[PDB]
Amino acid sequence: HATYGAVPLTHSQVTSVYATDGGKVDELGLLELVEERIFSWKLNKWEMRIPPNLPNDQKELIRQEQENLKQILSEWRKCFGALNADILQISSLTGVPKDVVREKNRTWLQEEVAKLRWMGEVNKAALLRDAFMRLEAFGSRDFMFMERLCCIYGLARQGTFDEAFTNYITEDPVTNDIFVDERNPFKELVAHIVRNYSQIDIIYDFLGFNYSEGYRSSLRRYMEYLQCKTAENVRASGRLVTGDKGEHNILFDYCVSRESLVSGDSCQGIIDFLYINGNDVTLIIIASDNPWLRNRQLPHRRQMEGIARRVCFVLGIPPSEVRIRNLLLPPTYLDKGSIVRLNDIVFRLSNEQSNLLIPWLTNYNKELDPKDVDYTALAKTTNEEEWLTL
Amino acid sequence: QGHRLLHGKREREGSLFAVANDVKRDERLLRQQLNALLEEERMPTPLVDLPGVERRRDLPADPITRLFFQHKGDHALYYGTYDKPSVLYTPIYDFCHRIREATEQRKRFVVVPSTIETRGCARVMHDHGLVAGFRDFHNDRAFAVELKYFQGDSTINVIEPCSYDGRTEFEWSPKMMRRLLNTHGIHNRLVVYICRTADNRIIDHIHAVKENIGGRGLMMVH
Amino acid sequence: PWWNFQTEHRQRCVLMYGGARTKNTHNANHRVFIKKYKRNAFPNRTRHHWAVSMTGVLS
Amino acid sequence: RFVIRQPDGTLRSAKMSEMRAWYWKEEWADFRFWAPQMEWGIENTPSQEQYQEHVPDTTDADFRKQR
Amino acid sequence: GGPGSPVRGPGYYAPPMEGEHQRGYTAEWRDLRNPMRPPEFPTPWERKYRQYARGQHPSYDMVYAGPMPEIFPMRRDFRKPTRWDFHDIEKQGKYRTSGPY
Amino acid sequence: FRGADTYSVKYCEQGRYEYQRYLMINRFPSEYKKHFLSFLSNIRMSSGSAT
Amino acid sequence: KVPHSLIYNIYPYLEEIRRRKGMMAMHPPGKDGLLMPDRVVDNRLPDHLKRGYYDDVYWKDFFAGSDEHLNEPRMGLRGDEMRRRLEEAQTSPAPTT
Amino acid sequence: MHPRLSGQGVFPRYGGGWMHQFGHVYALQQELLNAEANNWFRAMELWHTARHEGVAMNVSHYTNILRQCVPPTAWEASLMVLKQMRRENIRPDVVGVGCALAACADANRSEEVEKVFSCFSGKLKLDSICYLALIKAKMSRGGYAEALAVGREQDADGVPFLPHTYTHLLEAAEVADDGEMALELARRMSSEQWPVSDRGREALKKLSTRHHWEEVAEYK
RNA sequence: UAAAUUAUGGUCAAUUGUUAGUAUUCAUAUUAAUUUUUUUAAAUGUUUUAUCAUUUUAUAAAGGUUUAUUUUUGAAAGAUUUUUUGUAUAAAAUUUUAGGAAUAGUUAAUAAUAAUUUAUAAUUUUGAUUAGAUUGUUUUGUUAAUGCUAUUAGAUGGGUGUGGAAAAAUAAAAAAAAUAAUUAAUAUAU
Ligand SMILES: [Mg+2]
Ligand SMILES: [Mg+2]
Repeated sequence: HATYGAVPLTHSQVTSVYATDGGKVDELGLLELVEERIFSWKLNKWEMRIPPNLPNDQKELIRQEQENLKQILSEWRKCFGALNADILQISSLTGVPKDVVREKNRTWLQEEVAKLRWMGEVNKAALLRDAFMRLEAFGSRDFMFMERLCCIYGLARQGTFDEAFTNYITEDPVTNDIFVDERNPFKELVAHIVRNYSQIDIIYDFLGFNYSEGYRSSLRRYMEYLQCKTAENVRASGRLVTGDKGEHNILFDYCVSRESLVSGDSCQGIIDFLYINGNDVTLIIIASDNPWLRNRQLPHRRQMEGIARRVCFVLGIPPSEVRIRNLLLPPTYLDKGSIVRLNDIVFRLSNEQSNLLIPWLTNYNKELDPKDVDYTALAKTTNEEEWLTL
Repeated sequence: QGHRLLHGKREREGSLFAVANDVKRDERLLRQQLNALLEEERMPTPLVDLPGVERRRDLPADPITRLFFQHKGDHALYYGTYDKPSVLYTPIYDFCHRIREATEQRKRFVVVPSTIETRGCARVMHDHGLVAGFRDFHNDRAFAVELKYFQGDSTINVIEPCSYDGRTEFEWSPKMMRRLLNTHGIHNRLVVYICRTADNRIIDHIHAVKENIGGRGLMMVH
Repeated sequence: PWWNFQTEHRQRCVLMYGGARTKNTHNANHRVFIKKYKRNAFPNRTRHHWAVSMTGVLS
Repeated sequence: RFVIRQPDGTLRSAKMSEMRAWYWKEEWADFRFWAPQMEWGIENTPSQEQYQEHVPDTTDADFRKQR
Repeated sequence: GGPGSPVRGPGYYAPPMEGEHQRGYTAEWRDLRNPMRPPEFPTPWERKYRQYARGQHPSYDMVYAGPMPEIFPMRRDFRKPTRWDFHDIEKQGKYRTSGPY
Repeated sequence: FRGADTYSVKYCEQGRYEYQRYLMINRFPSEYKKHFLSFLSNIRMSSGSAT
Repeated sequence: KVPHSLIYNIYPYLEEIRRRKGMMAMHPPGKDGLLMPDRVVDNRLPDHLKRGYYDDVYWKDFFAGSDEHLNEPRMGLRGDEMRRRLEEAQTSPAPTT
Repeated sequence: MHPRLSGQGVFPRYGGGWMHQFGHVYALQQELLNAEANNWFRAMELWHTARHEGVAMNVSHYTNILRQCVPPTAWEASLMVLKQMRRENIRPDVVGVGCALAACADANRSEEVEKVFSCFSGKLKLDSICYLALIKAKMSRGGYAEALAVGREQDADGVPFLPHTYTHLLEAAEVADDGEMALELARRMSSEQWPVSDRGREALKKLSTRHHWEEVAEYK
C-alpha cells in the first residue's frame, strides 16, 4: 500500500528501477497472468494507494488517474468475462474443444448453425450465431493490447502497486503443496515493457491516461523523433529543432496554450507548435477543454497570412509557393485519425512508411469520444480546409 | 493580482454600459448591431436569418427542427425583434392578462414576454390546440402568440393564472394533479392545468399524472 | 382501505388510556361575556380585555 | 401463527376462513379466471437469468444456511 | 404533523419550496393514495418489480358479494358497541363514503 | 364501506428489507463517543449466569 | 380535436395531446438517414413469425460473401508483427554507445 | 429435486402472482417448456400429466416435444403428436413440422415424409429445411430425378436456396446424370456467394469430368 | 416578390358502457321545547413482623395557576460475582386581549462550591413585564372546504431531609414477600 515516503514516478525512474535483464519474455502470457492477479482483487485493494505527503492538487490528479485506471481495468474485466462466457457457450453448444474455437471459420459457423437448425433447435442456433458474431470482433488475445500495456505501465507509474503482486499463498495443482510465492510477474512484465517499448510514455500520454501534464510534451518528443528519422541531420536548441540541409525542416515550440489562454481576454490565435516543412507551414494547435475558448484558439485568415508573410521574410522563400494550414488536436488524448493526419500533413508520410518508421502505429486503436460533438464539428471544418496560399 | 467580483446578471453577462451612469438601460439592440458589425463576408459562408445556437451540443435532437437552427458562435445571442411589453406582477400573470384582453378584441397576434415558464405554457397550449402558432419563438425576451379562431368566436374561453392575486404561489402535489385530472366527478382532459416540475419542464396535468409527479402550478386555460 | 393518521392516533390513545375519547364535548354552550369595570377604565396599560379571549398555544 | 386449543386439549392450526377472519373483509368473487389456463409458451416466459440478476449468494449472505 | 406524525407536507397545495424539498414534495415522498403505482423502492429494487408496480388487481370481474347499500333512509352514523370485533378502532371515526356504489 | 378493496401485486411479490432506503442519520460527536463506549461495554460483558 | 379524446380515459388519446411530429423524426434513423418505421422488416413483422422463413431469407446476410469473408478467421493475433519488429529492434543493436 | 423457479417475483401480474394453490402448475409448465431437456421419453410422459392436471398447452409445448424426438429419431413419436394436434385443431408451426419432417427423414421413412409434407404444403409457408427432408426422402429410394423436382418446387414457392439444399441437389444430379440441371445450380451458388460443402465440391468435379461443361465455359 | 408539384394506389367513422376523485340546494342541517331516562344520604378492616418499635406498601378532591416535556445510577427487575458504579436534571418550536410602554434579587466574565471584583450588561415597538381570561391536546361538531367551532392527560419551592425518587393525610385491585381464592354470571347493594 501507500507508505510514508512513497512518490509518483516519471518515465526515468520507471526505466531505472525496473531495469532487469530478460530473454524471450512472453508478452501475452505475462499480460494474462498479471491481469488475472488484478481481476482476483476486490475494491478494497484500490483504497490506500495514494501517497500521503503530497499537496492536494497533486493528490487530486493522482486520484483521477488511478480512478481512470480502475474503470478501464474493470471494463476490460467485464469484457474478458463476456469473452470467456461466449467461448464456453460456443464450446458447449457445438461440442468442439475450447482451445480450437479461436481458430474456427465462418464456413464452420454456417455448418454448425445449419446442424443446430436441422435438429430443431433454432434458439441454440441463434445463440451460437450471435456469440460467434460478437466473438469475431472481441475474441483476439491482443484486442486492447496497447491499452492494457499502458494500464500496467500506469500501475507501475503510480509506484504503489509493485508489492501487490507477490507474497501470495498458493497450492501446487498436482502435489497440493501449500507454499508462498515470491515471484513478481508485474515487475518482469513492466521490465519487458520498458525494454521493448521504448516509446511507452508516448503511447501512455496519447491514450489520455496522463492527467497531470497531458500529452503535449509527448507530442513534442514524438514529432522530434519523427523529424530525426526523416531529415536525418538535426540540431536541437531548447525549443527549436532545425534541419541543416538548406531545405526548411523547422519545428518551433511556441508556447503552452493551456496557460496562455487567459479566460476573459480578447486575443485571437494562440498556437502550440509551428512546423515548416519545405514550402508548407503547419500551425499545430491542441484544443482546450473550454468550448468558449476553442473559437478563440484558432487564428484568423489574416493572422495566418501574416505568419506566412513573416516566413517569406525570414526564410527567404518566395511567396508564390507558400502554404499555411491550421491543425486541431483533441484536448485530453490523441486518437488514431489525428496521428494519421499528423503524419500525412506535417511530415508528408503515407501509411506504409509511417508503419515502417513506427511499429506501434498499426495496433493503435484510439478513436474520438462520442460525447464531444462540438470539437468534432470544429475539427471537421478545420481539417477539411484547403491550404491558405499567400 | 486581485480582480473585481462580477455582481449581478448584468456584469456576469458582460454588459458594456454604453449609456452614461445608467445600469438598467436596455442593451440588446446596440449589442445586436455591434455583433452584426463583427461578422464579415469571407471570400476564398455568411449566416442566415434562421435562429442559431452558440454550441453544437445545443442543437435540437429532432432532425426536422435542426433544419431550422444553425450554429453561430457569438452571433447566436441577442436574437429577436420584439421587446419586453409594458403597461404586471408575474410574467405568468401578464401572459394570461394579455391573451385574455386580446382574445376579446379579436386580434391575430399577442406579444407576450418570453420567460422559461411562459414559452413552455405556450407550447403546452399549442399542443392542446388552443393556440394556432407563434412568431419569433426563439426570442428570449418576447414572442408573439398567433391565436386560434373558429366560426367567429375565440378558441380560448377562460385563461387564468394560479397566482390570482399575483403574489402567492402554490406547490401542487401529485395528489393535486390527480384531483385536477378527475375534477367534479368526471375525467378532465378539457380544462388544461399546467405546472412546472423540479426539473424545470413545463408539464400539463395529464402527463403529470402519467408519471406521478407534481410541480408549481402556473395557470389554467380552456 | 388505507386508514389515515387519525386512526393510528386513536389506536395509540386506546392502547394508552383504554378508550379513545368520551363523547359530547361540544355542547354548543353560550359563552356570555359579563363586564365589570368602567368604559375606559380597564386595569391594564396596554391590552384592555373586553371580549371572550380564546386560550390555546397551537389550537 | 394461529393456534386453536380444542376443549379436549388438542392444539391444532386454524382453517382458511379462521385465518381470514382476523383481517379486513374481502367481499368479492372471481367467477372467470382459472390459473391452469394461463399462456406460458409465447410471451409469458420467466427466465432463470432474470432471477439471477438479484445475485443471491451463500458466501456473501449466510441467512439461508443459518435457517 | 411534527412530533410523532409521519406527515411531511400538505395534501394538495403548498407554499413554494426550494432545493430537495421541491423535489421531495412533488416527486419523491410516499403516496399510498396513488391508484396506479405504489410508493417506490430504492435502487435496485424497482427494476425487478416493474411489472408488479402497476394497477391494483388484474381481474376487473369482481362480482360484489357483500351487503347492498341502503338508499332510504340514509343512516349517518354507524356506531355499535361490539364484543368480538378486533377492528373496532378502524371501524370508528368519520370516513368519507365515496365509491362506485 | 370498503367491503371489496384489493391492493397492488407489488406488496405481495416484494422480498424482505428491500423497501428500506439508505438514510444518513448524523448525530453529535459526543453522542458518537457515548454510543461507541456503550456498545463496547455491552460487547465485553463477561459470560456468567446472566449473560 | 375529437370530442371523445376530451372526456374519456383511454391511453392513445395521449397521442392527441402532443403536437404533430414526423414519424421519421421520432423513430431512430438507419444507416442511410431518416427511415420510416414500417420500412424495416423487424418492426412490421411480429415476433412469432420470425423463426421459420425469416432466417431462411436472411441467411445471406451472415453466411454469404467472398472467399476472404468466409475463409479467413478474425480471432487471430493482430499484433504479432509489431511484437516481432520491436523484439528484433531491441535485440539487434544490443548496446548503448 | 426442486422447482427451478419457486415464486415471489418471477410469475406475471395477470395470473395474480404466485398463487400458492397452483404451485404445482407453475412447476409443471417449466418442465414442459425446458429448453435444456433432451429426453424424448419424458416429453411424452410430461404431456400425459399436463393432460391430467388440466394444463393449457399451446403450440410451444408441442414444439418442445417434437424437438426432442429428432436426435433419437423417434419417427413414431413425432406422428402421434401431430395426430393429437390435428385432433384438437392446434395448428403446428413451421419449426414444429420441420422437426417431424427431420425425425422421419433420418429414419428412412420416405413414405411418411411425403404424406406429412402434403398435409402442410399449401397452407404452411414451409422452409428450406422442410424442403430438405423431402429431398432426403426422395434420394433414399433412388428418386434422384424426383428429388430435383422438389428443388423446382422449392424455387416455385419462393423459398430461397441454402448451402444444405445445394449439397443434396448436386448429389441428386450424380445418379440422374442431369448435367443441365447442375448447370443452373452451380451458376446460382456463385451469384449468391455460398460456401460449397465438401460433398458439393466432389459432386461438381464428377459432372465436370463426364460432361466437360466447366472446361468449355471457364467456370471453376 | 416562387408563382398551385397531380396514379385520388385505398375510403369503409363513432358507440359494447370496466371507474387516476374536495364538489357546492341562503334554505336546509345543528341546538332547547312538543319528549328525556336512571340512580346516589357520609360516619370507613390494607397486610406481615423480631412487640409500647422496626421491614414492604410514591400522584384523591376544592382552592391557588402553568410556553413546553421526559427519562431514578441508587429500591425492585436481578441471575454462584462485586464499587450508594449501570450517560435522568438539558435544547429548537408554537398562546390571547376594541382604546399597546417600559421591565428587573437583574446579563456576561470569573483561580468565584458559598461571586466584597470587572463590563460601553440583560428584556422590549419583529410587542416585553404587570393586569384580565386561562391545563394544554390533526381525538369534538359542521362543511365542497388547509375554514369556523370545542375538549376534563397532567403538574403543584416551608407537613416530615425520611426515602432511590415527596407524589404522602386519602383512590372498586395495580392481589401487597406460604397456591387465601383463579369453575362461571352478578363481582356490588348486603
Ligand atoms: Mg438493585
Ligand atoms: Mg474581573
